[PDB]
Amino acid sequence: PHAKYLRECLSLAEKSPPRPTNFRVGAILVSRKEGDYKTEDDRIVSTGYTMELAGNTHAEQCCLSNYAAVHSVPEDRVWEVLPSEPDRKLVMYVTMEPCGKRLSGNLPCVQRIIRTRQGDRKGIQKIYFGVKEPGSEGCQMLTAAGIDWQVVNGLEREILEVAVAGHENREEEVKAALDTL
Ligand SMILES: [Zn+2]
Repeated sequence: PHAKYLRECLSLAEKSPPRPTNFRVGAILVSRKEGDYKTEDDRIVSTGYTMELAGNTHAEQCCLSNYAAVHSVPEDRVWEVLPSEPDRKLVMYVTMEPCGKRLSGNLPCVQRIIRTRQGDRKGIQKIYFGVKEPGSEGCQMLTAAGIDWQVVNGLEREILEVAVAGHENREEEVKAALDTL
């Protein structure tokens, strides 16, 4: 089921405008029953893709921002309105490892994820992703804050090719990232 979710994330990423500099990524926020869950019981809470929303926005950021907007709060307050049911957990699928730093200085996605766990709200408890960030790691920052994560293998070339489609060095870029496997 995790690979199926990442393929849906890939479809979202394909809506991203290809830019010579951005990484085209898709993200899906899922509410899942604790225990031996049936995917049929999964609920899609929100979705996002790179630059879906005005400005220099990441997939995970748009995912949270879309939900925030529907609930009449800014994204930095999305933790207040996300579901926090006793029998369910929030997990986020994203094609690429969430960023731990952004060159622009904007708040990194790992921090947007971590800050969903505030007050009595459980927040996002696990991230599934398909490729590590190509090129302090986001995954280490998630661990340090108690956010679980898991790499879902098998889709690396496809995720990377979509992500760097707008780049001029895109063939060398994918080959380098696949070499790190
Ligand atoms: Zn990011």
